[PDB]
Parts: sequence; C-alpha cells; structure tokens
Amino acid sequence: GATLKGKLHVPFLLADGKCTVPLAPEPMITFGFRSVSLKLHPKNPTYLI
Amino acid sequence: TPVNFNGVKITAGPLSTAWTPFDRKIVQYAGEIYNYDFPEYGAGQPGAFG
Repeated sequence: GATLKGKLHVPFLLADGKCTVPLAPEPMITFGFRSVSLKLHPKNPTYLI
Repeated sequence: TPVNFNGVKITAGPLSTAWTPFDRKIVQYAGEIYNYDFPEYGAGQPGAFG
C-alpha cells in the first residue's frame, strides 16, 4: 500500500566558506626585448595561466 | 722525477696526451664525481645547486 509517512532533513550539506590554499614560491622573472622568461619551482602541481 | 734500483734508472717522461676526464670544476657527492658547472661562491641562485 501507500508507505510515504513523512520527510526528514539531511544534515551536513555543502556550504560556502573560506579555505586556506597555498602559494607556490614566487617566479624568478628575467626580461628581454619583447620576451619574459620566468623560472618556476612548484612545491605542488601548480597551474600557470 | 727518476727512480733508481740496482743500478738502473727509470724515468717516466710526460704523457703524449694531457687529457683528463674532469672538467674545470666538478662536484663530489656520495663517493661519486660529477662534471657540473656550479656557480661560484656567493652567486648561487634559488632552486638549484648552491
């Protein structure tokens, strides 16, 4: 028969907040005519965009 | 430099080739030698040897 007897809430949902994220050690930049050569030393796999 | 035994003198003259496997500047680590052009003292850069 019909069995739906009620609803009950689900806790611990995703909520917005602030999370600490690391900074990779600053690039070493060298300049040239219409050229920028930056040396990078990741501590973790890091994106360059 | 000579050497003298029992009357005979032996003299090892200069080698016909002055080749050496080690370059001008090398690195020793863990009992092994490396041909590495390391920076001179005070000029080492971050993220590299020295």
